[PDB]
Amino acid sequence: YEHATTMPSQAGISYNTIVNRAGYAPLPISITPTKIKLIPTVNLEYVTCHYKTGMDSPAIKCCGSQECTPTYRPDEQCKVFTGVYPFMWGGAYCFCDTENTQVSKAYVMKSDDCLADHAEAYKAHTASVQAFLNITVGEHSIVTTVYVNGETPVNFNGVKITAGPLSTAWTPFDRKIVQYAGEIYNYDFPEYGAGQPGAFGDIQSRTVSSSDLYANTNLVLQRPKAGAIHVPYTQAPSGFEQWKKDKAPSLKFTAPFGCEIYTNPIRAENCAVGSIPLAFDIPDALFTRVSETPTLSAAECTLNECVYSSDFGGIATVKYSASKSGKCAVHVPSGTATLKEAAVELTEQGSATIHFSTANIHPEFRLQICTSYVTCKGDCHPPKDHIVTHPQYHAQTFTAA
Amino acid sequence: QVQVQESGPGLVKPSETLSLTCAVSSGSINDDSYYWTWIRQSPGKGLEWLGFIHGGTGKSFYNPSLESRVTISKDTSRNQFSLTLSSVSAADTAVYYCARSHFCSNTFCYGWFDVWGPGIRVTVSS
Amino acid sequence: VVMTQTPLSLPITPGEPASISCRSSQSLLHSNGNTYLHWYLQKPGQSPQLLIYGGSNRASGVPDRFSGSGSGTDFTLKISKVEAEDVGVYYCVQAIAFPWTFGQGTKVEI
Amino acid sequence: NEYKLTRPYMARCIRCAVGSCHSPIAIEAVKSDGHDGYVRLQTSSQYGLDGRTMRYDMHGTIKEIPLHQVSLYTSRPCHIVDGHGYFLLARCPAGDSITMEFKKDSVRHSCSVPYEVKFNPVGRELYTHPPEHGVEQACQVYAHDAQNRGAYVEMHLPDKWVYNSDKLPKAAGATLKGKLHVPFLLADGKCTVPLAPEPMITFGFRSVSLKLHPKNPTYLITRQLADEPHYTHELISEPAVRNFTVTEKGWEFVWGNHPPKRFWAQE
Amino acid sequence: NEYKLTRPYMARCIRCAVGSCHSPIAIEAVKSDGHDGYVRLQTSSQYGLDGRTMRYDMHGTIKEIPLHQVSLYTSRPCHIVDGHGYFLLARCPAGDSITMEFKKDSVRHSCSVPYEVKFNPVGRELYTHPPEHGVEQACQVYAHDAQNRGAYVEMHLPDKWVYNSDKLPKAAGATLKGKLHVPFLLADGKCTVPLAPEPMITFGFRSVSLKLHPKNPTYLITRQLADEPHYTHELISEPAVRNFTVTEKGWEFVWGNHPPKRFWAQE
Repeated sequence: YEHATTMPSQAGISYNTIVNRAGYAPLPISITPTKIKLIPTVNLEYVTCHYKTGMDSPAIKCCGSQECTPTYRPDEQCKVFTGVYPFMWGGAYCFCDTENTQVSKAYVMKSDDCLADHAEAYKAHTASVQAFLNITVGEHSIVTTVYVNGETPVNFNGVKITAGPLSTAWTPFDRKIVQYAGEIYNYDFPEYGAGQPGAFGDIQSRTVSSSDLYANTNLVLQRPKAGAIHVPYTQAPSGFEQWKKDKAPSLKFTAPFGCEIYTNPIRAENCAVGSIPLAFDIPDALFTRVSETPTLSAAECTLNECVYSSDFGGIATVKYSASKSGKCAVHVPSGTATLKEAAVELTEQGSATIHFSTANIHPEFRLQICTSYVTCKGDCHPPKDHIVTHPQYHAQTFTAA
Repeated sequence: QVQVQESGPGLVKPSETLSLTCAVSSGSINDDSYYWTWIRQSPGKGLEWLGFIHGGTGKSFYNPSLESRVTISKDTSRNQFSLTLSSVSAADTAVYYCARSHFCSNTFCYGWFDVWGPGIRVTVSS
Repeated sequence: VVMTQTPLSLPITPGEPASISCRSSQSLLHSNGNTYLHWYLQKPGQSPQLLIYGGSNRASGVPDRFSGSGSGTDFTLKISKVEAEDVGVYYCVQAIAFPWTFGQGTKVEI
Repeated sequence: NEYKLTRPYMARCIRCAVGSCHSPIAIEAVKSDGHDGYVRLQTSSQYGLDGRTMRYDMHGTIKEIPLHQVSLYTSRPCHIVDGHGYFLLARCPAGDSITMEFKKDSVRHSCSVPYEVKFNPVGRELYTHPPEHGVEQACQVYAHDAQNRGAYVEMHLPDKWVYNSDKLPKAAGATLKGKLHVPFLLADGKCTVPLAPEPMITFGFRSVSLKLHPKNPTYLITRQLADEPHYTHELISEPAVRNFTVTEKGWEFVWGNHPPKRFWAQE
Repeated sequence: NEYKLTRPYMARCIRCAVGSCHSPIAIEAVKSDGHDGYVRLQTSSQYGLDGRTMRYDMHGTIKEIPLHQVSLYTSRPCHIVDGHGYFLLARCPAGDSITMEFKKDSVRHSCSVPYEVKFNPVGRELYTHPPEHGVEQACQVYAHDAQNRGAYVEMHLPDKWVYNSDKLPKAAGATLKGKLHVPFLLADGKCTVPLAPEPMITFGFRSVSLKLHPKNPTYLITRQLADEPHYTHELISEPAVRNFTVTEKGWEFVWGNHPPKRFWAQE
């Protein structure tokens, strides 16, 4: 038999529904999401890290005349200077006053530490939503992982369960993502070949172990001073450092719907948003009729102690006289309450207690045992602590008074 | 996975400060959960334990019989591992080995040592 | 601390089980529920590899042709079916109190 | 091998303790980008075994001092952890210079260099000296392995090899070049980050009140668990009272290196 | 006794010139809450007469250096003043740490600890190093007398006594306790505080104009002498020109460590 229910995407919380056929006995379905994931499709664009201004040595000639050999290093500058290494007692041990010639060459390579201090730039799309469930469909216990694309079913003991789609189509992960030290940031990183100096992207390798990097670091070879041999250069500060010391906080500290962002398997776990639909196909075997269950019993409910808190405040008490001393399903078809359990155990001619939650000052909720519609009614005292750490176990309609 | 070799001289003259070493070939000495040991074998005596030391938080542990004259040390700069035995004797002619210990997530790593090096013979002779 | 291994040697022809015993001075059981015992296999020309620790715990890259057990001080290493490559020496080994003393060595050959 | 194959050079320093000179302890490179104050230096000396000493060059004759007579400082002193090849590893605080010096049997020799050693604390309690005890987080620290992880630097024959420095020219006989490993790489690990005092949390109707008494500048990160995050991110050094509104949806609270706490109201 | 019965110990310091280890020169306590830079330290090593020496614990054996080889530094070097027991009195400036160190034959020993040494200037001219000359106010500085004043700290046998430290555990045989005195308590006295330059005071119709030319940050405290005081507190470093209104009810002010001056207007 088929059933089309809806589950608020919110981990840690149970969902106790029932399947009640017009002639056969009920079936409690307790499904509890332990984790609910949100995994984007990540496509690499480039990587980045600090730079290291490599400095090929001076090529000096005394009373000389040099020429630059064009090399193709990243941001390969090159120049020739005249006059700067004047006489003996002038560093280069040259004889001359002018027409001594230096050739300087400075390139920009990636740091020696770029294997384990580097940011990864990413383009995201196409969230492949996913989840972990703890499931009980007719006295079973399963810890299955589930995709909530509506084409990938699971099967336990004859049942077929299919979850999704349309989990509100939301993502926190913007189109442009940066990964660094486990933290994820929504930065508008420039493409491979548009990176400017003093910004994230001054060094751009396609991979961390590619053969070519792009360096736009604003390097300008300068003129040396006598006294000793050297190669000067004015260069910009790295944009890695500057993004680092001025970045905003991470997406784990700026995400809405309470998302928890995680690592290289980029994912937003536990986003309290949307509702995942569940579609069932239950067989008739684990669907037994009444003849092995207790039945109508002249039951009467009372609401002993009610508080309209976020948690299981209320206690209901049902006084019955039933045939068999066994098990019954329990449920409230309305959103006027939410019960802890799905399985009550009726004795022969006793009473039974039911811990539940609710949000109304005047509850009147159609409580159910195996086939009966008992009706609890009462009043609810207000609560004792108006900040808690246990989230909502009810529905919150406009039903205060 | 983690090869180990051993070095040091042979015929050390009696009544002197003997010394040996041992390298960690393709492996970590500065790691926790592994301790490094020194073990000798004398002819007809059977094997014998001397001492060890932990990699990280490297404080040593010796045998009280020759604690007066045994010393184990370490050099992270070379990833090497050492032994210095003062005031040698005649019966100390033995084969010296150095050993690694298993990942000590349990109290079974005590004594439960693993990948070795070949060995170094030491004949305190003239 | 002192520990005796029995017998000194053990001749055998293959296709049979075997059993070797070790008597330790003090009870090698510990208050934390652990029998500290190790059994080293020494082949000819190599350093001691292992078969059975903990009194009854096998090693990782070991065949299933072994077992062991014991109580407090009287411990037994049992072999199931001896092969040709089992020739060497067995060492009983102790670790609960310094020194980490080892066994005298039971020589095994066909 | 390095120490049995290479040779150190003399090179230009700004301040050789009396203006400039050609210094045996020239500083080619300084790296202070790791977290907890480790710096890596690339000198014009070598550090070998014969047992950790410093071999330097002085007018052809190659010299030798121990490593304990060497002394380097930025704004306070430092503590040499290790030396290997041309490179050196230390524990230095922040300053606008690195200086190094030793003393033979006469006037001292030194070299200073403007490189901004930067203390880069770990976590959300900005500190200046690292803590006795605390929680433990990821930290990339200039490691103590002198083993070849993949980095390299170039060098050449001019009898012995010498670094391809910007403070020395290039011969014309033959560029017999070669590459030697950069030790003291930046590796992962676990470092002990501090733990601020427990925040005082006074409730109220859809309101949290936060009395905070920090030992050091601690970041505070608060947001909501709703469609509109409202993320507040402030550095706090003085004692403070910060009040926030907390709906039935949620309100997340992160004080320093503590874990995240969550609160939501009820009628 | 006095004392001849105690023993030093080894203990955890964060930093010991190679990472962490057990240190002879740990720092259990630092107190820096006096006025003119005095700090008291409490270590894992003793100070006595056999002349002023330092008996430290090391791997069972007991050692002895003098107290001219010891060196402690926070951000600038310190100058030890005295030592007694496990305690030490110094003149240290402000920093964010206390390091301490020395050197036997070849090894250097160190211990650094994060404590916020602070220079708490006396008076109303916030200085950093005290002046050559000035007026004399009331100060409390960690004194040099080592007599028994009333302060005590605990210790015990495990042959010799040992401090009841957080970094040593407790014995189970017998808790034979006792108490020993802390010298160098914070006592009163008279200290020399700088005197700012003379303020220039131009007159005007029911007004005063103060031209102020300070050498260092200084408090200007003005009030009216009437039912509505209007107290103006300011810290002043730049040369300033502040104009105040002055009635027949009166107006007084205070410039740094000067006395209060009362001005009164008329028609």
